Amino acid sequence: DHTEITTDSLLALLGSEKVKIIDVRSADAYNGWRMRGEVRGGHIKGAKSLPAKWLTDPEWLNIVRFKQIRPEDAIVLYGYTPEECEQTATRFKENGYNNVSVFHRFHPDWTGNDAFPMDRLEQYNRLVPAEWVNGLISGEEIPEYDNDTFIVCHAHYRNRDAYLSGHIPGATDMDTLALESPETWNRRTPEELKKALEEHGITASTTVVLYGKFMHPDNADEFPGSAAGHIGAIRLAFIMMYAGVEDVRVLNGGYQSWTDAGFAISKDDVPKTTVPEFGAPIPSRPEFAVDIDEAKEMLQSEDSDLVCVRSYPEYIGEVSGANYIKKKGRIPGAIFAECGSDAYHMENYRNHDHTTREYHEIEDIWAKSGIIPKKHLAFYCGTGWRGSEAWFNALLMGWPRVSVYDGGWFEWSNDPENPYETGVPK
Ligand SMILES: C[N+](C)(C)[C@@H](Cc1c[nH]c(=S)[nH]1)C(=O)O
Ligand SMILES: [Cl-]
Ligand SMILES: [Cl-]
Ligand SMILES: [Cl-]
Ligand SMILES: [Mg+2]
Ligand SMILES: [Mg+2]
Repeated sequence: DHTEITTDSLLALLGSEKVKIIDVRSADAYNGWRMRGEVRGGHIKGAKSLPAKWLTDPEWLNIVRFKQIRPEDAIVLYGYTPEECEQTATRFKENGYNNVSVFHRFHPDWTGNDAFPMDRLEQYNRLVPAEWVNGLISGEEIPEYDNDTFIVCHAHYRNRDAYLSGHIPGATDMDTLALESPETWNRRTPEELKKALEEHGITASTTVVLYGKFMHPDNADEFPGSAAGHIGAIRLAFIMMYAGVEDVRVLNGGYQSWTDAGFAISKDDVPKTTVPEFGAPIPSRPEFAVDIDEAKEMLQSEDSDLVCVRSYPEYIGEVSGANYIKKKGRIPGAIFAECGSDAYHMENYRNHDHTTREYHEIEDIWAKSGIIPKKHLAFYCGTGWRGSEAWFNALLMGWPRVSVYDGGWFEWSNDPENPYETGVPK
């Protein structure tokens, strides 16, 4: 049996540093999705996200410690129901956490009274849960959807087997080579983008739902990006939003979220349904893309910064990151925001199930380095993949001036006239 905490007691503890309020619902509900039809979505202000889904992860206890949840803390759990928290509460006590309570009245008591403060990811509806995609493809009535034309796009890099081995029913595949050039690894020209989108069946008023499949990329392989399909999906989300597709969504966690939800997959090679006209000028959102001239200006500007989203070995010039990148080093003056272990993983921006990391954690880490929304930020990496996923996260927070410096280290280091640093920074 677990101690219950009351709505009155919890309100009195919202500012306490020894209390940890923990939301055990899905990360999508935490971000704002009204998964039970609640009028106010999101989480209790100050709450951390610890989906009960993660209880089967053998590294669950390390996830808790990585989140700085300590046995000395007073732990308060809540879900859609107090029964959601039963297994989480037991797990905490089994591991030395002795001050554990459950808040039974989150929904509808906390959600249904405007005096109880809540928080949410400001643009959460661009990061969709698997159930929303399911309702969309099934024709059901879904929230955050007022359109009549949609397309589910399975993204991959020169690896149609990632799609053919299993995809969301009805979805078509988009190779990333369709929207970015193998010469520069930058977005293609507007004329090419228009034709590529028309040929995949996408207009500017189509709701595009992008996802990819994670297939454990290996640095030994000639094309590790063929296994990092959901980064590629978010890369294509960047390019489509830059081009002018008004409603682009990303399935949170990619393909794993679809199968984790127990939904049926397909292996059909769905043929494309061309559309004659994209229906808008390209690019409609040029401010999302930054090129090297503007990137050099942003380095000299106080109002702006470049944000290096690469690994630490790349940052110190120990490796180039990719086998087509010649020079090792970093762009001087950029702010480091370590992506993860290498050029094809995003561990610092992702949970183990590949859903986006708790956005408050991304926010506080970014703020510790002066990465803040009042600036104009251009995220970049090797060629713009990882920078797109970083950019997308900031966009989801409603940050007003965030861009991707497309050329990245590849374009920067290809010009020997450009300066660069190496080694551990002094
Ligand atoms: C598809 N791509 C443009 C050829 C890149 C994408 C990428 C991911 N990480 C880095 S660096 N580049 C790759 O797969 O290396
Ligand atoms: Cl729903
Ligand atoms: Cl390969
Ligand atoms: Cl991925
Ligand atoms: Mg607290
Ligand atoms: Mg690029």
